[PDB]
Amino acid sequence: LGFLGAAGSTMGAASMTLTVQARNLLSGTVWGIKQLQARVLAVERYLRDQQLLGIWGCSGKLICCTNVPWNSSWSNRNLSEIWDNMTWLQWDKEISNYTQIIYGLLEESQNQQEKNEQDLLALD
Amino acid sequence: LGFLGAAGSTMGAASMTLTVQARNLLSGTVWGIKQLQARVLAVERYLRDQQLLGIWGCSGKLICCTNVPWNSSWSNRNLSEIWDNMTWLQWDKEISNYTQIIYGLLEESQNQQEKNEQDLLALD
Amino acid sequence: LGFLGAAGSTMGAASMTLTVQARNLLSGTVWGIKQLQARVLAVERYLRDQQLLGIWGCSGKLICCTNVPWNSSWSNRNLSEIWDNMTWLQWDKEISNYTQIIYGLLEESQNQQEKNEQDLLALD
Amino acid sequence: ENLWVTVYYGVPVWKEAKTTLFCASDARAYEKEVHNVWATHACVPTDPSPQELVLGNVTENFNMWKNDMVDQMHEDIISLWDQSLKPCVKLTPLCVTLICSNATVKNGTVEEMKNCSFNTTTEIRDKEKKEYALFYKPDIVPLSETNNTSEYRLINCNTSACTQACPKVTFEPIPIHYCAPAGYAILKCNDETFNGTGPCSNVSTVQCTHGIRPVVSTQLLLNGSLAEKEIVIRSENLTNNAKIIIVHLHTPVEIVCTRPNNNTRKSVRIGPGQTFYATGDIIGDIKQAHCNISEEKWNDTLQKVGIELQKHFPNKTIKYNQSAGGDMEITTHSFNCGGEFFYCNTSNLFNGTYNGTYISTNSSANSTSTITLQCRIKQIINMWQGVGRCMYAPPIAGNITCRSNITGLLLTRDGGTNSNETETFRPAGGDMRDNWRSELYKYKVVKIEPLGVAPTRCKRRV
Amino acid sequence: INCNTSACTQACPKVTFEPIPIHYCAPAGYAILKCNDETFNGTGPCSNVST
Amino acid sequence: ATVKNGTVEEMKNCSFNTTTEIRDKEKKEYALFYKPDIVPLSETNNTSEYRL
Ligand SMILES: *[C@@H]1O[C@H](CO)[C@@H](O[C@@H]2O[C@H](CO)[C@@H](O)[C@H](O)[C@H]2NC(C)=O)[C@H](O)[C@H]1NC(C)=O
Ligand SMILES: *[C@@H]1O[C@H](CO)[C@@H](O[C@@H]2O[C@H](CO)[C@@H](O)[C@H](O)[C@H]2NC(C)=O)[C@H](O)[C@H]1NC(C)=O
Ligand SMILES: *[C@@H]1O[C@H](CO)[C@@H](O[C@@H]2O[C@H](CO)[C@@H](O)[C@H](O)[C@H]2NC(C)=O)[C@H](O)[C@H]1NC(C)=O
Repeated sequence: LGFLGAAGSTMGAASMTLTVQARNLLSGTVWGIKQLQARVLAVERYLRDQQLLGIWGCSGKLICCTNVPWNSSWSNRNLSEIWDNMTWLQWDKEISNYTQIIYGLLEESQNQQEKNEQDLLALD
Repeated sequence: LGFLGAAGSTMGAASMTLTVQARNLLSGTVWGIKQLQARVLAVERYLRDQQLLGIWGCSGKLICCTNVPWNSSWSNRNLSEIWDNMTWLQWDKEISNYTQIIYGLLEESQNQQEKNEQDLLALD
Repeated sequence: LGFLGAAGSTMGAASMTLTVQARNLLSGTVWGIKQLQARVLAVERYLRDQQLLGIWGCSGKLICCTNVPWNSSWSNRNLSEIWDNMTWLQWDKEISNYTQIIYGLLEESQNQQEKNEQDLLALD
Repeated sequence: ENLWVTVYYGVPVWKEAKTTLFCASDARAYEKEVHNVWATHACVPTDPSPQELVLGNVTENFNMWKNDMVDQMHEDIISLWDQSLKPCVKLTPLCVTLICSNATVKNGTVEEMKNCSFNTTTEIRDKEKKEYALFYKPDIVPLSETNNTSEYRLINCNTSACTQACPKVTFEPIPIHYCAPAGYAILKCNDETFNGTGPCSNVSTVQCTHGIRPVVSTQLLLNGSLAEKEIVIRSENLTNNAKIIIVHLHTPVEIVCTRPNNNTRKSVRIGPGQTFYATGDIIGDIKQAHCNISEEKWNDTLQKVGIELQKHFPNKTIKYNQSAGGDMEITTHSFNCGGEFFYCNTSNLFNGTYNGTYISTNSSANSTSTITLQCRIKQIINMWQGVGRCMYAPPIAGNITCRSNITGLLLTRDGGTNSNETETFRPAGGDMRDNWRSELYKYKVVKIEPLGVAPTRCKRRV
Repeated sequence: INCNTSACTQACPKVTFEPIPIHYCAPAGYAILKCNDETFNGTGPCSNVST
Repeated sequence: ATVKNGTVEEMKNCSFNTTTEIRDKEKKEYALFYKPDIVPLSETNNTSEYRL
C-alpha cells in the first residue's frame, strides 16, 4: 500500500498497513542549503515523534494501549460508530481538538506505573 | 577491538564484540557544506537502520531471533560449516542476494505476533 | 517544572520531574550555516545519549537499575546522606571522576545477560 | 528441529563506495593565525588517540589506478586553492604597453631580466605617473610583429586578467591527513611488496591517513614517503607505452639549490588602497640559477632502477633520453622553492646508460662530483587549466635556498620499435594526480554494513 | 581622505541604522542562566537565579 | 543602414571606440544593432550620435 494508499480505508482496514506508510519518513538530496534545512527538519520531526512514543512506554509500531479510561466528551460515539464505518481522517476531524490533554494524559499514565514498578523491583 | 578489529574472527568470536564497532557510527566536523551533507547522511543511515530494527521488535543490540524457519535455499549449510569456520564477510558474500526476501519476512514475523497479542491484552 | 526548574530540589523531589526537562532537547532555526552546525550537533548529542542508554538495556526514561554492586570508593556515602539531603549538582561534583569506569561497567553487565537469555530461548 | 532467522547488529561487513572525506592538519599548525594557511582556515585539528589497528585473517584486493581518493583530492585542492586567491589584488591596470630598454643593470646585460617602464594609473586616477620594474623574459611578449621592438606587453591580458598571490599566505606543503567520516573506515595495506593491483594480507584500519604533502612537481617527486624495502615500479599496463610508469625509491637522493642573485623588492601602488610587488634593482654580480645532484648517487639510483626494470624486461639494457622538446611546463622539472617557481633542464640527469650488468657504484673517483642543471624562473604562472588560470608570484628579497629529498620518478617509455635491445625511456609529466597517486596508494575507504542475518536455533517466545 | 588607504563604499539609503532590540536564545541542549541579584559586583556567587 | 545598398529598416550600422585588452591601444569597431536597443543620445540637436 505504499506511503498513502491506506487513506479512505476503514478503521479496521487501516489497523494494519502502518509500517509501509511510516517507513518512508527519511530521505534528502541537493538543490541548496534550503533542502538540507528541510531534510534536518524532517529528521527532527521523526525523532520528536519517536521521543513522544518513548515517553509513554510504547517505543514501537505496536498497538500501544495504556490504562487511562476514555471520556465520553472526546468522541460521544458507539464502538460500532467508530470501528466499522469511520476512516481515520474524519476521526481526526473530531478528536484533534483534545491533543493538549491526551498527550498529557499518557504522560500521566506513565506517572501511574513507574515508581511502583521500581519498588516491586527493589522492595521485593 | 575498536571499530573493525572483529573482521576475520569467526562466528563465535564475532557473536560478541558488537557494541565497540556499532558505537562509533556518529561524528562530524567542518571543511564545508559537503561535510555537513555527509554528516547528515551518516545520521540518517544510522537512524534508518535503527528504524529497521524498530519494526521487527528487536530494538536492541541483543541476539534478536524471530520464529520464521530457515529455508534451505538461503545457505544450504550445516551448522558446523556456519559457526565453527565461517566469518561474516564471506557469509555475506553468500547470503546478500536475498534481502527482499529476508527483510520482508521479518516484517511478516511482526505481522504474525501483533493482533494476536492485542486480543490477548483486551479480550482476556 | 519546565526545562530547568527542578534544580536545587533534592534527590527524592527530582526522582520525578524528568520528561519536562528532557523533552526540550531538539530545536533549530536560521541565522546562517553555523546554526545548522549547532542544530545537527544537538541532534547528534541527543542521539548519542539515546544510543548509550540503548546498549545497557534501559531504552527509556525509566529508573533503570542494573545489577553491579556499588563500590564504596565512588561515594563513601550512607543512604540518608544521599537521598534525604543531597541534590544532583554537587552529587555530580563528587561522582563525575568515575564516569569512564561506570559507563564501561554497564556494558560489562550487558556482557552478562543476553547470551544467557539466548541460550534460554534456544536450548530450552 | 529446524533453524530460524536471526539478525545481528554490529557486524564487520564492508562495501566499496564513493564518499566525501574531510581533512585534518597537524595540531602545531593551529598555533598560526586565522586566514593564514589551509590548516587553521578550513581543516580540523587532529589527535592521534585512535591509532592504527591491525587486522587478522582478512584479505582485500586493492586497486591503485581506480582509487577515487586522489580524484577527490584533486578537486579539494582546486577548490581550496581557488578560494585562497579571492581577497588579493586582481591586477588589471598593469596590462599597459611596456617600454623596455637594454638590460643595463650595473652595466653589461643581464640575459634573463628586462628593465621596463610603464605608466601607472595612480590611486588618485588623474595623476598617473611613470614607474619602472624588472621582468622575466618568459613574462614579456613583443607587442607587434613589426620592427618597433622596444614596445612590449605582459603575457596575460590577451587570455585572462591575472592576479597576484597575497604575500602573507604561504606555499609551505603542510602535511594533510585524510580521515573517515561517521560510519566509515580506511583500510591500509602493510605489504611493501604490493605492485599496484591485487590482494594484500597485512591489512590495518586507521581513522586518518598518513600526512600527505601536496607538492606540485613534474619529472621528479619531492618530499614524500619512502619505500620500505626496495625500488618499486608501478604501471597499470607496463606494456602500454602511453601510460605513466611511476618509480618509487627506497634510498633517497638529496637535492639542494638556490637563486644566487641578490634581488630587491619594489612596491608600486596600483589603484586605490591596494599595492603590487615587483623586482627592482639587483645588488651584486649576476649569477645563474641552477640545481645540484651528487653524481655517484644519481648513477647508483639509475642503475638500481635499471635493475628493477630488468625484473620485467628479460635481457635488454636500459637507456634514457631527455623529454621530447615540449614547452616550459612539460619538458622541465618545475617545482616551487620558497615561493619562487623553478624550471630546470633535466637532460644532464639522463645522459647515461645501464648495460644490464651493474658496476660497483662507489668506485671512488670523487664523492664531490655533481651534476648541475641550469634553471630558469617565471613569475606569471599558468598554473592549472580551470583554476583561475593565471597567478603572479611576487618576488622575495635576498638569495633563496631550498633543500629536499628526491623519492620518486615519472617516466614514459619511448616507443618500442625495430625490436631494440634498450626500449629507451623519457621523463614524463602533466596531470598532477599521479604525484598524489604515488602517495595515496596504500589506502581504501569502506562503507560499513552493520546489519547481518544468520540462522540460529533461537526462537522468540510468546 | 580615502583612496590612499582603501576604496570604500556608500551605505545604501534604504537600510536604516536604528538600534533594533535583539534577543539571544540558546539552541537545543543549552540554557541561559540570569542572575537576579542587583548587588552583583562583576564576579562571584549569585543566589537569585532564573533561567 | 546600407547593407548591400538600400536600407534595412530594423538594423542600424553603428561604430564605436573599443578600449582593447591592452587598454592603451583603443581601436574603432563596427556592429549592427536593433533599433529597440538604440536610443538617441541627447535631446539637444546632434542626430548622428546614439547610445545603448
Ligand atoms: C632601469 O631603468 C631605469 C629607467 O627608468 C633606470 O633609472 C635611471 O637610471 C639612470 C642611469 O643611471 C639615472 O640617470 C636615472 O636617475 C634613473 N632614474 C630613476 C628614476 O631612478 C634604472 O637605473 C634601471 N635599473 C636597472 C637595474 O637596469
Ligand atoms: C645566500 O648566500 C650566502 C653565501 O653564498 C649563504 O651563506 C652561506 O650559506 C652556506 C650554506 O651551506 C653556509 O655553509 C655558509 O657558512 C654561509 N656563509 C658564508 C659566508 O658563506 C646564505 O645562506 C644564502 N642565503 C640564504 C637565505 O640561504
Ligand atoms: C557598416 O559600416 C562599416 C563602416 O565602419 C562598413 O565598412 C566599410 O564599408 C565600406 C563600403 O564598402 C568599405 O569601403 C570599407 O572597406 C569597409 N570597412 C571595413 C572595416 O570593413 C560596412 O560595410 C557596413 N556594413 C553594413 C552591413 O552596413
